[PDB]
Amino acid sequence: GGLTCASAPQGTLRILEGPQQSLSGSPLQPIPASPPPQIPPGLRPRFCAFG
Amino acid sequence: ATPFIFSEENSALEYFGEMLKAAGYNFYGTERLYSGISGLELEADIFIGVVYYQRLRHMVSDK
Repeated sequence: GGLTCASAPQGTLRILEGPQQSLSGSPLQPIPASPPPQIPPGLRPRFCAFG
Repeated sequence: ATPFIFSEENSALEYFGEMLKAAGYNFYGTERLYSGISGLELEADIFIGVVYYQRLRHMVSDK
C-alpha cells in the first residue's frame, strides 16, 4: 500500500512564454544628423570706410 | 562652436570667411594695418579678430 518507483519518464517538456520580433525600421533620430550652421539671408555689410 | 558640427565638406573656415566677405571684409580674415610708430602701411596684411580671454588667478602680487 506504499508508494513505489514507476517507469522512467520517456520525455521532458519545458514551457516558457515568449513574444516575437517586429520589422526593422531603425528610426534613428526625431530631427536627425548634425544639422549644419548656415548663412543668414542677405545679411548686408554693417560697416563702411571713411570718405 | 560646438565640436563635430563642421565637416571636411562644410568647413569652418569656408563658412566664416563667407560670413566675413558678406560684411565687406576679406575671406581669409586679414585686414591690413599701419605702423603706429613709423606711420607706414606694413607690407604684410595682419590677421585680426575677436577672441574671448579669461584672466587667471595667478598674479605676480601673490608670487
